[PDB]
Amino acid sequence: SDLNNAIQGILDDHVARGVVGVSLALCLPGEETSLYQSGYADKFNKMPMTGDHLFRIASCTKSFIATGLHLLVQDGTVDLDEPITRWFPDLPKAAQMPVRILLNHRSGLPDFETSMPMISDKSWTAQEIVDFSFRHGVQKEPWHGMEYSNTGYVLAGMIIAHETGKPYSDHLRSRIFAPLGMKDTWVGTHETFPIEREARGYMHAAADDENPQWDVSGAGDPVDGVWDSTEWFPLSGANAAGDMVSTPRDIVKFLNALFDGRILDQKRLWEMKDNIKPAFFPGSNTVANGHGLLLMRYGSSELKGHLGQIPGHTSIMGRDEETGAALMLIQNSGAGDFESFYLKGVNEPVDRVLEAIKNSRS
Ligand SMILES: N[C@@H](Cc1ccccc1)C(=O)O
Ligand SMILES: [Ba+2]
Ligand SMILES: [Ba+2]
Ligand SMILES: [Ba+2]
Ligand SMILES: [Ba+2]
Repeated sequence: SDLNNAIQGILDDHVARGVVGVSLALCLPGEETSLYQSGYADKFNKMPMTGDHLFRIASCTKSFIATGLHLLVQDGTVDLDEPITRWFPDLPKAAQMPVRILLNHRSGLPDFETSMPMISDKSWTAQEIVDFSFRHGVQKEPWHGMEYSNTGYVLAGMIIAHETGKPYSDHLRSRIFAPLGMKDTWVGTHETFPIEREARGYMHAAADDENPQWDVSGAGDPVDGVWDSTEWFPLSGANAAGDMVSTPRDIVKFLNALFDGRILDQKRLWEMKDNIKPAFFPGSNTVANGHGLLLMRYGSSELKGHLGQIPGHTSIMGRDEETGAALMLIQNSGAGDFESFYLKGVNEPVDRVLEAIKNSRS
């Protein structure tokens, strides 16, 4: 179709801007999921990007962790409004933190990401990350305002572990991946995924990478303007805040089932996508968030989903609630600065795709 050529062109043009490669899973109303790729999964071996290449989806992990927690609220063992002192009695301010505050980025919890070395071989535990956050981060008052929190989801992950007697991956696998037949999806803290299948991730030496968000000391020298950042950071360091590996195809399966009421009951789905307040994420299109989903605005269209940034893999997932269109776009190019083209520019082909869908629909 014409939409097919228009979408493929949008991807080609984005790769031609300097992006190494891009993989898209798009699902439209009345149609099967269609996959598109452009550019490379491996820059130096010139291996074409396929719809089978795996990516680190970074904080899109957070939508699955929120889902995991909402499922436990349904099981009846967790209450969104109960104080987390039940699980973390000695966590400062825990009494002023209901369970939901872990999911909505208004907890005021000290964060770890800006302090955590991206280049290491260090294995992390959940508690260790929490300790590291209170050591190096700044705590604000619960409900102070919106400030993106990774710590919140590490704590959510620990509630899941406590309430299920097992790693959070087992709960996510048994309750989300298996039922949906998501065969190309792993939780990197607790599970081994096959690296040979993973698209390589590239960090760009770029002029607009002025204020890097990560400690990337020890990168060594760039080859051909890039670093192969794929195995820089051990996923245990992101834990429940961003440790998942998946394909666009697998992600779009999840989005469809979530929004089609096939995972969470109506009330918990509503908590996730509809019980919203204003939200900000630097460089992004984010305008609001619920309890596990960001609302991201693209002109006259909006995605309910998430963004992901982990060295070299830059992802956008979401459902457009108006048209029923679901998507996951992941490029294997990135940088450190939130406002760098290689990070914030991922929003450009997403914007263009949504206006191409909209144009074929008029
Ligand atoms: N902050 C990243 C996820 C992440 C958390 C912690 C460490 C590394 C990566 C994101 O929003 O996608
Ligand atoms: Ba600087
Ligand atoms: Ba390493
Ligand atoms: Ba509109
Ligand atoms: Ba038209």
